[PDB]
Amino acid sequence: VNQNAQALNTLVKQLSSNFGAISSVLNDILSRLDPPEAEVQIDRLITGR
Amino acid sequence: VNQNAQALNTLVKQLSSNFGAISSVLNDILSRLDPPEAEVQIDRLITGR
Amino acid sequence: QCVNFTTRTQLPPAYTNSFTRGVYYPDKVFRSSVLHSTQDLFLPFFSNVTWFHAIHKRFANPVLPFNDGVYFASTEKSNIIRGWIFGTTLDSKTQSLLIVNNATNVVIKVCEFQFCNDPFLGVYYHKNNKSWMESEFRVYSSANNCTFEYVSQPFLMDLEGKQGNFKNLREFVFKNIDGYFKIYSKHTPINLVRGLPQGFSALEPLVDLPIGINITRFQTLHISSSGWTAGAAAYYVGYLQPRTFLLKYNENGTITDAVDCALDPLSETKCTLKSFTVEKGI
Amino acid sequence: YQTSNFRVQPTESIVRFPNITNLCPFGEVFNATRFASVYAWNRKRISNCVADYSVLYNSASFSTFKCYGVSPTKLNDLCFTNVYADSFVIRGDEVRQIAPGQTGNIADYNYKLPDDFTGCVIAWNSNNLDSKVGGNYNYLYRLFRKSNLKPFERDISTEIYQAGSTPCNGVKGFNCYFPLQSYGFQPTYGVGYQPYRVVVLSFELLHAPATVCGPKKSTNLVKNKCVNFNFNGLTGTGVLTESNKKFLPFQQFGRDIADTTDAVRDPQTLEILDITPCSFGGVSVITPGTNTSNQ
Amino acid sequence: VADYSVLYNSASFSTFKCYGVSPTKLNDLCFTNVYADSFVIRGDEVRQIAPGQTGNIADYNYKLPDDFTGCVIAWNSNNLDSKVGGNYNYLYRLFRKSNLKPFERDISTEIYQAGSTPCNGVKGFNCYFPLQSYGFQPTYGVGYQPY
Amino acid sequence: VADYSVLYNSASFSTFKCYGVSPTKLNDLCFTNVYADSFVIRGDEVRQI
Repeated sequence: VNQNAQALNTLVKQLSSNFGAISSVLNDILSRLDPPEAEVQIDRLITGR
Repeated sequence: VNQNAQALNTLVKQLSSNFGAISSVLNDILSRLDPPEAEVQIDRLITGR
Repeated sequence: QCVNFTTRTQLPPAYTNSFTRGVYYPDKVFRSSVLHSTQDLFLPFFSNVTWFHAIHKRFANPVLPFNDGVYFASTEKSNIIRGWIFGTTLDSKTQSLLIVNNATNVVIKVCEFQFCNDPFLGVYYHKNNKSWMESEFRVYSSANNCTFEYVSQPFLMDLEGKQGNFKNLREFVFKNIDGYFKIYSKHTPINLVRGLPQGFSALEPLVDLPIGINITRFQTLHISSSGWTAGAAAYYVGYLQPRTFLLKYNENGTITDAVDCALDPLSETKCTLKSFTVEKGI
Repeated sequence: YQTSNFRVQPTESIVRFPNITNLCPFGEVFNATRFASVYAWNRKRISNCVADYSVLYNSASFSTFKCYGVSPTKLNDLCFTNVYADSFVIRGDEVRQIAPGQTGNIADYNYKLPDDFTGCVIAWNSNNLDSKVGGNYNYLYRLFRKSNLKPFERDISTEIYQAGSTPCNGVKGFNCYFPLQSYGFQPTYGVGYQPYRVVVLSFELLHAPATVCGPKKSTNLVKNKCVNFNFNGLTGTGVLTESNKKFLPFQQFGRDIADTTDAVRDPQTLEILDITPCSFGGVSVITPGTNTSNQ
Repeated sequence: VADYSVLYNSASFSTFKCYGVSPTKLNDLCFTNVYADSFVIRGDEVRQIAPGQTGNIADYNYKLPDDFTGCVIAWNSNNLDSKVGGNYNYLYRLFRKSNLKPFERDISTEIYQAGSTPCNGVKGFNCYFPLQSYGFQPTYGVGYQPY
Repeated sequence: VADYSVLYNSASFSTFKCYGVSPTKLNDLCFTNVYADSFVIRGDEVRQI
């Protein structure tokens, strides 16, 4: 049970890491840059997640 | 038998995915861009496959 | 001419049922005996479309938005509908797109059109050697300041009157993606008394027009002053929405079945497993 | 032990396209007397794969070359459907505003290139031709508009509309202004105010047939072997056989479940050829121990 | 709740190059403080300005932050601030030991290290004077015009 | 191999002027060939070069 809890906790906590982007929240990146410069950073989030 | 059949159908769908590139079929990419500009789309295809 | 009909009444946008309508070839790739799931601007199955008709002292020709995409379906014996009026302001103020199919070719002109209050044409003294040829053109007296002109290829359409069951069906899909006009067309014979026939069919593309003008509204012209009337005709107006269909291609490449993913919860399972047979389960 | 993968290499190369009807006007439109404004741009649809290989000004003949993908010299083996020549005149500092999906004054308010644009952006210095004494008021530009324009959308309206946040109800007045403006081109100042006629070529890749390819035409067909074929711009290696595949008259080629080339049609005559890759497989080596025998 | 009663922002000046959303659409967005900034660069340094990008003025003098959604308002000062023989009033650092991060500035005009060997302040010891001045000539092109 | 330290860092000459490259960047930079053009001119003709 502790190993399952630690696995789920790691799985959620990994969402806060930036993975090479400016920030971890997708709404701040989609709310600032235009879509053509934006596809490289979302693709970096996609490959990492 | 269904899991083995379903596994090969997974490979066919992966062959059809674009993986963030211009087109999922490689022959239009090798036949269009020169090798230095083409290497950007090819590294995406190799790591994804 | 200036005043309208005393019996003219605007009907409300009544709704009817549309079953298998709205399935077309989404792209130009040919495929055989596979199941492809695509995303494009579509007409949802089992949706509500406007219900209009004409019978033997009511004429309704309103203005509707072209915004989210449209679907036109006309069931007519003598092919009353020649074409449509496209544009933002739909008048001489701004540019307006006019497409006309005269049963020879498809005439496309963008000009400044002086608008007559009652557009129509006429055929007089048909008693001997009918032939249904065009006689007088009363819609527009003059045209100028033309920014675009196009003439399409010669086509085949039968304007001759017939007897018996409905001999013609015209199915057209009109949409604009990033300034690219995508026109889809289907013509098939049916056996029908009243209503819509039970069946399934797919629509083929017609022309690709790189015009690129913003069109927020559209109009319909009817061609068959108080003594003149409009004949019996029917047309349907659908609304396109960006949905996802699962298409079933047969051995000949035609679309023999279509499953809308978000339509029903059984079809949600059909779209998750990518098959037309869903094994039992949650 | 598994070592290498045996593969049959293609012996020959078959590139098959019909006879040349006519040739595209690339330099005839370059010699035109005058172009339209930035918002009024003239478009000419002239199809097929190959325009003209004899006269090519694409190499260091003009003022400014900003290209994407490949240059016109490398376009001879690539077959495309539509060719749209767009003509408009800009100034020197607005060359930087032409690029797919990027903003700007002329990008947002006049014309922005779509993300599907594969062509080259061609500019030429008109100061020895289009320039006039005291400024050229013939060309126009729309500096202000009520809303942003999507890629490939044209607004030719020259009338007086809302400029700022307060509508003035048509005719000029009530602290509004006339949206359209004109260029001030003067021959004696620097590059930023120098006119550049911009001709851009927008490409769309579809399945429609091209009737003209290269100086060579027939290259007689050889079937039942793996060869390098280029048909409508698709280069691959496979066996050309006849099949029962039924294609619609306007559909040139099909694809399989792997989203790869399945069957193609002859652009020259009426035929349907199925592409089946030539047989290959692995090589297994049955050998004893090194201390026993080398067989 | 920036003052909407008095608005001079509509076509009162020479030219408007805007990005993102207009001041008219800022009513649907919520900001705390709004600073109106004013500065002068040359014509050649206009093209080096791009959102979150590199350049000669970007990694050396000042780089604009990634958060700017507003309009860039400009007026033509070439007939006022520019002078014959160069304008020595404004100063700039053309060279710096390292590239700047986004939204970072160094305004110091004093004498510092030029090359790879520090000369310890005041000019000498086979170093050169880091600071440079504008060479603005009214008879040349757009690149030398103040904006 | 040419030693530019006694030619520059020693400050034994009257003056020097550089074009396109800093005098301190020549230690980590260099090109394929180096030439030396020797000629005698007057003082008023130094600015003409």
